[PDB]
Amino acid sequence: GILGMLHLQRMPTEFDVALATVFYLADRNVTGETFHPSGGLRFERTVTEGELFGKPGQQRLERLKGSVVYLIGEHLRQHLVLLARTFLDEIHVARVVLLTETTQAATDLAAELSDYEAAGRFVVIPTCGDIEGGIDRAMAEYGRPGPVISTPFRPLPDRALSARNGDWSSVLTTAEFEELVEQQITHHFRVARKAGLIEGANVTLVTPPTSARSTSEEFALANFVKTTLHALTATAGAESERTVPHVPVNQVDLTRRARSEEPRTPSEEEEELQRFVNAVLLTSAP
Amino acid sequence: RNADQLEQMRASIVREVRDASYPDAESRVAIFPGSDVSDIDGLERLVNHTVRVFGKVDYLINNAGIAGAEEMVIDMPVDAWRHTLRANLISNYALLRRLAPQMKAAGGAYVLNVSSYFGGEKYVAIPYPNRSDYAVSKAGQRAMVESLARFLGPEIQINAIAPGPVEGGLFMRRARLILENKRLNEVFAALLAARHEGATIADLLPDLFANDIQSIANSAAMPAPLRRLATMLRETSDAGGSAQSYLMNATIARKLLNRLENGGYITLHDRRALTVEPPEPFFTEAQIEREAIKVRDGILGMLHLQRMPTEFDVALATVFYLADRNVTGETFHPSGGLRFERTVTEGELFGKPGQQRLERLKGSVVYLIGEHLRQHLVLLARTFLDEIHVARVVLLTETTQAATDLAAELSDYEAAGRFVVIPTCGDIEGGIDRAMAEYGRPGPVISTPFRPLPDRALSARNGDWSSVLTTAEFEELVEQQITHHFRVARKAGLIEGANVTLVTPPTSARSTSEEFALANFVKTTLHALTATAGAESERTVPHVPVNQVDLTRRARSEEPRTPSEEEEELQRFVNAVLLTSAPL
Amino acid sequence: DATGKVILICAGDQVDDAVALADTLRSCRATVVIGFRDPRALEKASVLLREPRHALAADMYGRPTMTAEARLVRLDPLDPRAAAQTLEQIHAELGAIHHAVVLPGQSRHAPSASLIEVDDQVVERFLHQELVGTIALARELARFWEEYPSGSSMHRVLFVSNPDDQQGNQYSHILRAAVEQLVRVWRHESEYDSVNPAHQQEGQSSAAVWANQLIRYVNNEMANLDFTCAWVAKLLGSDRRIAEINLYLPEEIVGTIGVHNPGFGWAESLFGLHMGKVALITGGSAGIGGQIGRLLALSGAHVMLAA
Repeated sequence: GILGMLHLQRMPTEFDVALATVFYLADRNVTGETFHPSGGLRFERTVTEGELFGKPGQQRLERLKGSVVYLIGEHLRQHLVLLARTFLDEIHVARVVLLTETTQAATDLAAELSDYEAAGRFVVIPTCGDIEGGIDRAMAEYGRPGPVISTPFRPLPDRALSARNGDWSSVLTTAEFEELVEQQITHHFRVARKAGLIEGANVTLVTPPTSARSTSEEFALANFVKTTLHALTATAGAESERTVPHVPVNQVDLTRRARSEEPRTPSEEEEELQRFVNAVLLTSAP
Repeated sequence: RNADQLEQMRASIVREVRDASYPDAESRVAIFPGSDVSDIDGLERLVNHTVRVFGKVDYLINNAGIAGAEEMVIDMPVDAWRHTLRANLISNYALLRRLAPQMKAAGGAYVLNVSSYFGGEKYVAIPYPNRSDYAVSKAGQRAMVESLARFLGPEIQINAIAPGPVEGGLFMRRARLILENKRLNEVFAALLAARHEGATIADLLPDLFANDIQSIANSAAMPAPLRRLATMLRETSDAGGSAQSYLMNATIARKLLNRLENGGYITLHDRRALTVEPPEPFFTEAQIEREAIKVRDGILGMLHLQRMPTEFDVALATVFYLADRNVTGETFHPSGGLRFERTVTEGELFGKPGQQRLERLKGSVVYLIGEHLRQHLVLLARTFLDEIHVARVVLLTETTQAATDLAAELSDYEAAGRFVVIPTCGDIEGGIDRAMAEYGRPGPVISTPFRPLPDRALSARNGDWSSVLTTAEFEELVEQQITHHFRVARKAGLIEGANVTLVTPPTSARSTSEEFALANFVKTTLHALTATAGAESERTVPHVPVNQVDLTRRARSEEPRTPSEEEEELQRFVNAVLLTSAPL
Repeated sequence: DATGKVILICAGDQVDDAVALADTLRSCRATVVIGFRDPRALEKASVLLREPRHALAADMYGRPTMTAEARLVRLDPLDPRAAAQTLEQIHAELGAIHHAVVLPGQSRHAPSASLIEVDDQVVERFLHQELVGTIALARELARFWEEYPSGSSMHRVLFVSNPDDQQGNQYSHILRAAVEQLVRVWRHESEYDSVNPAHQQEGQSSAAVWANQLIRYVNNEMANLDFTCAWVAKLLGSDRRIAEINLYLPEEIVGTIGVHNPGFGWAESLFGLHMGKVALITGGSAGIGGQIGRLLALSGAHVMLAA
């Protein structure tokens, strides 16, 4: 299987890669780039970056009527409340499940979504960091996960709001980076693994923070989270087709790599939100 | 190309290598005076001389370079574009093909295609305005590598090099050029705005070229936009230059008139020279210096290390890279790291015609070409007329026989002039001029190629070099699959409301592996061309958005499975075309 | 560099030393012609060279080269009219020959390390086949060079001496004294005769000769048969004109300058790159990181291996 993807049909040894790395170490004119000491492989790429224009397909729209959809998250309050409104009005979903990791946000979301209290579709539960237990209870309540909606409970830490400084006192430290990795990368893996365990629980990972170059030490932060979720979905996607259970893993990101991207327009981001609601209603399940 | 410079550098290099303690007999180096690279037939003499003095060829460095005429796409003449492409792209394959049969028996072969980082990078076509040819011909130099590494085989290696801004001219010529283009821009915008509301250039041209802004402002017998432009020039512009009193120059006059001629704004027999010659100080040096500082700072702000590399560093990195025996078909970056505003290929971005959007271009004129994919064209015509109810459709055809075949194929949309056909005989200019004269002025032009792929083999070992794709075929492929797109886009660039949409052939069904490399070549080269053109068409007063669309690698992925199931691609083609043809 | 050059090794019964010299010269991508003085030694040399150890040429970086294999001829210095015939035969086979490494006749010139106990039984063989033999070979080569003038660099004739096993090398001393002068007087005569129009008109223009010696009987170590190969291959394949006749190895190799070169030119190129810098490596005990640490320490930096 290997050595059949090599153009020269010759496997390099450790000496060649070590020599190339040592010779590259003395460039003194490059930074922020990936080197390739010895590689001519043919795997190409089954996954590449794409975009979306909108206009959801009508054929793949009514097939989700009378189904069950699982969504998590609390930080994007308006996004979720509208999501529920769209899922109940146009999607006409039979059951909507919402996961919350604290009680104050649970009460706030209940107050926000009391418009559907008479229907009783929306369900809010005070979960905690044990996200595995929470989803297990969510599925034990009724049904099984379907169009799993991935959403970080809290936005990226960026607690110190600095990737570098001049005094080295108010910069993102090791503890905050560990928290960021545990909440923005490991959390997605935990949710997806559970989603994969339930066959048909197609999980769609999303990168809510649309950080822009205008936000210093935040744009590239958005860039890294995107790239890491890309890596996660890439490998996971390979294991889902050959294995009996069918759980397509999709990653949708809104923090476009367009430098400032959208400008600071007050009350003129509803179009970007509508683009998001379109992106989430697409993909996932038909 | 020159002799004295080559002699001096050979003297220096031979002195350096003599100090390097080699058994030198002045045989390690050689010269070839007048080895111009823009002529193809003269390369064989160079190859024969090389294999006579030395014996063979092992390292081939394709470093011939041509900056180009250095103007915008919408300004270039075809001859300059052809010269740039021939002296920059085709000259690589010419030598490569002439040396490959002997190269195979060597085993230590290496081909280096020195490119420019501003040409592009894999999966991202970075822009580089005002140097379109220098981007197309530098993207091609790595598209060839990526498409040929697999087939060249184990004995031969092939890579590329992409150095960005390298320096230890001050952009004075560049400053003068950007100022002049700015001039062509506001003048062209003025006339456009004037002709936009009940005016014609016919009566506007005689007093226009008088280069008397005072007279223009005082007379007031002319449309407002040029008067406001003259007033703005009177206020803002510097007072220490002829521009303060005169408007045109010996260059921005003929070029601008030509722009209008090419765009169809001004008919023939309406061209004259300048009655008044503005004095020597047309532009105050201070402006040149300020533009030079601005350009420099804008260029230097993209570096991460806040400094520029020198030729020595990139040469050293390339020379150390040449010793790698395990890398093929990859682009190296000898000294890089920069901030760019680039674009990334979507790879079949999802999208459909959204309701309440359509019928915008209803009762309008649409533009298409092609003779290779007849069923595709007829399908487009049917989908354009059944739903949109287009007022006029123009489909130019390379040959008259295909025109008659198309007429018989449709045979039902006639008697109204909607289904109008016309021969081309390889002259796009004649057909487009007839279209601009008798037919309307369609916006969404489509660069559908007239002829199919070369459909031949390019991989073989020593002793079998007859059926291989030779330099003649390669030149034909470049002319019909790259230069054709440039010609169509540039000639349709100078149109108000144009929606140029480049389309590369979706190859065919049951395709071999050899012809799955020319496709990638076309992909990359057209990507660079459309990126540069779209970047240029944003600043340019008129904005003609160019959008490239290809249907290759779309569920095919070199996997042969095509029993019926044509309706998928039939619907995908119209979905994509209608989606990219309708902005907003 | 010896790509377009042909090196003929004037060997003798010394199969091991001559074959080692042939390997170290073929490592410089050059064809060789190994001529053996005494009979009954050609077949042993052929059997030894058949093995892939000496039948494959690899350059100083460790990369194999497809250089021409080692030819084998029979030469009889003491016997004229046959050595000249073989010289003209190898001329017709290949062309002119310019590099001639001249080794002595026998390994040990006598079984006993003495000079006065003998009664003219083996010293006659010595003085007749290893001094005269050398003189005959020198003229055999001089005639090939002058009878057939060839415009090129100066002619190179090394005169490697025998190694030491025990009781020193009294005979090596004798040959050395005879050689230094032969090289000295010759070099002079040759350079003087390269400008005279009288001898220049004979055929085409000829070239001068520059010869040396590479005494080894003073160093008794394990790398003296690899140091000697380095010095023979450096005075032939390069443009370095020694102004002194006799060259001598150091009484201690690692003692003065210990360098080990198993074809490791990469580590020589990676010298002093990252000098005076401290590096911290993670898992640098086995694998890619270990090799990076190895090459960085060889570069000059400071490393801190942790696993």
